[PDB]
Amino acid sequence: PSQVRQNYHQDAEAAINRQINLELYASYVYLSMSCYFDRDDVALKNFAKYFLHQSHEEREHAEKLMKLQNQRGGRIFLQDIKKPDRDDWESGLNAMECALHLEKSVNQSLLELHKLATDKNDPHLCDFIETYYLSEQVKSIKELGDHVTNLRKMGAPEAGMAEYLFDKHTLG
Amino acid sequence: PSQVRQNYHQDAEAAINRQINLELYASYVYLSMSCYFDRDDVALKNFAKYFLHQSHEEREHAEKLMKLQNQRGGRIFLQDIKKPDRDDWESGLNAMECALHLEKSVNQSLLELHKLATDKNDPHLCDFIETYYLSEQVKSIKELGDHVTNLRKMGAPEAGMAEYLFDKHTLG
Amino acid sequence: PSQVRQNYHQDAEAAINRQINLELYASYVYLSMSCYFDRDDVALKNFAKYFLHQSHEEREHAEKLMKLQNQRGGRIFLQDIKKPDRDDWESGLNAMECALHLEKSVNQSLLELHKLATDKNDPHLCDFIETYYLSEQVKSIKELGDHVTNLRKMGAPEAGMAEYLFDKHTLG
Amino acid sequence: PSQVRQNYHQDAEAAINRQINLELYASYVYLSMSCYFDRDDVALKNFAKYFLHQSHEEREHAEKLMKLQNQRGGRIFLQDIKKPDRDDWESGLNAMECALHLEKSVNQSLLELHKLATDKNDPHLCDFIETYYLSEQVKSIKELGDHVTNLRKMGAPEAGMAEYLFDKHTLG
Repeated sequence: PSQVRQNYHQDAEAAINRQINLELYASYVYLSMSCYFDRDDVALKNFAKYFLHQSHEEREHAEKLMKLQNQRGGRIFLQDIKKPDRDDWESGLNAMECALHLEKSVNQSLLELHKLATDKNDPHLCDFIETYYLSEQVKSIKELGDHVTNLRKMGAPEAGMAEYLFDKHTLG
Repeated sequence: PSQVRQNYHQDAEAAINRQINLELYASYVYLSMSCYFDRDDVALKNFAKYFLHQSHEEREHAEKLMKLQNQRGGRIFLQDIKKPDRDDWESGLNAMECALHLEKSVNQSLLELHKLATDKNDPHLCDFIETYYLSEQVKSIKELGDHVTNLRKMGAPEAGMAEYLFDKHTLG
Repeated sequence: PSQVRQNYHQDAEAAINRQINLELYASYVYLSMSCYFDRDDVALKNFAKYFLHQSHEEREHAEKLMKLQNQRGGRIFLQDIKKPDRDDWESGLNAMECALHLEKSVNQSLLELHKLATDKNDPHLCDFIETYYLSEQVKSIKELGDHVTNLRKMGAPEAGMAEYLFDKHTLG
Repeated sequence: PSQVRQNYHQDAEAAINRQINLELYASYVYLSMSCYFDRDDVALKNFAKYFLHQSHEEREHAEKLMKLQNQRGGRIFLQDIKKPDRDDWESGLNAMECALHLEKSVNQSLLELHKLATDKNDPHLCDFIETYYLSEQVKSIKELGDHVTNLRKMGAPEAGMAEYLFDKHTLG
């Protein structure tokens, strides 16, 4: 085993690798959303900027997870990054709802990772997950819920003014 | 009696304590409004900021009243701060109308306090009420009336764009 | 349920509301202490400043708790803020001892909240309580214990010089 | 009559002259207190500084009253400035108590002046008295009451340390 490895279960290492892949997949999904909103028939600059920034933060989360895995003496094993479920997101509101669903799924995987670290008596992994991944995820979920609520209130996507004004005011 | 007490009726002291409680209750009501507008299914950041600022100003008014009561030689007696009448305010326009009603009620209590100080021949208390409480209250009433008029003109709350644009432009 | 609510028990939401009310009550108690120490027959400026600052920090704690409740998808329900047990605190030392007792009670409620979040498997709520409410409370308890020890050592309240010199040196 | 005189009763002018004399007498009393505390067998530098500053503020109040009398078209008639009741004030606490009594007497004369201006329907004189003479007087009364309370609590004048430490800390 690794010379630095201490109180690190193999199940926790496998779960960390799975979470790395999930964060990379979320980054890919946000990249797809930004590419959709950069289209000429969509033309929402701040929506694309928002989703590109989200993609970069998901990549940063995956990088920090790989740094944690190396720093605990684990071994990083990378899998295929699956393509996003769709290439056309049909709306700003629909993309925000899909991003909310993805964020909740990532949060659920983080919760199961914290539970697995708890039952394995891994206080460092639990503290890492709580400090760097749980609060940020809950903040992102709240922000996406606020965006979805505002976009539904304005009347998106049937009201054409709604997505434009949300792009100008909230995301700009 | 207090060594500093001079030309301070007991009725005026009791009315000052009642006004302290009323200002604290108004602060609690504004806190409730801000909490409502911070919800995920409401999501009006500047509405919540406005009502939180109003809560802090109401608390400051209560603190100034308690400072006046101590500075005149009276004794502060604190009562229970009653909970606000409702927890769900249903709209930005409805919350503005309720805040206008609360501001008018506080203004009316201040007017009766000034009348009681006048009939007791208390020029210092009258000057204190006029300088620090009456003009600010009338300004707040005018501002809330302007907000209510604008929100009704825009078509709140049936028009979803109206509350969002008022949040962005007037309160932002 | 809320669109952002995930891994948030109803028992935890009710306990958060109860803790909100307890923090508001503690703020009211500290306000009462500051009002007592601003009296003409007491005249301890730095004691009043200390207790007013404590009241403001308790209000800030309650505001952070309501922000957490909204940010987790819970619903804030406000109760009556009960009046403090007494209006005359009789001494600086007695007020410090009562503040220590109140701080220990708030700490105990926070401990039960953390236990309830632990048995409900709520790592985000546990991390929130540990990061923002436990360490600060233990620091406040230690500071109040130090103040009480110093005031008893100097001979408060029978020694009139003791409370004055503590007001000038420690709290000033 | 004066070319600028308008809505200025002769009773109000006489009361203003009497108040001018009373403020000058208060300035003389504070000068006497400062001279007492500059003595070699008393030796309280900050007590003397406090009472000299009070004398200068009383002179400023008398000058403002004379400016008001000239500005309303009245005529200033100066009387003899009576000597203070005593030259030996025996203590810092006793001097603070005598200053409190003098401040309350000046406040009472100001209250009767405001009542006379009210019954004569003189809103400018009432506003002048309220703005420049009532609030400052109540603040001075509260400050002197706080000083007296602190000095009695410390054990002045039997405790020799008390007046020295009050001179160093509160007045310094």
